Amino acid sequence: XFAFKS
Amino acid sequence: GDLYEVERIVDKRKNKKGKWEYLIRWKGYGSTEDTWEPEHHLLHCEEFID
Repeated sequence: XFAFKS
Repeated sequence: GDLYEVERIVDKRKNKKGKWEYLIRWKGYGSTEDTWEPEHHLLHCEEFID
């Protein structure tokens, strides 16, 4: 797997 | 602050400081939503209570 969407 | 599942890494690149950035294909969406994310945004998640 998952990732921050920044 | 939320975490979204990564389906595919479609592209990579190095910035001026030499750290990696990845063009993320987010699962459940199409190519229009791809975003470049810093390397440390990619997380592996396992169960917390086992």
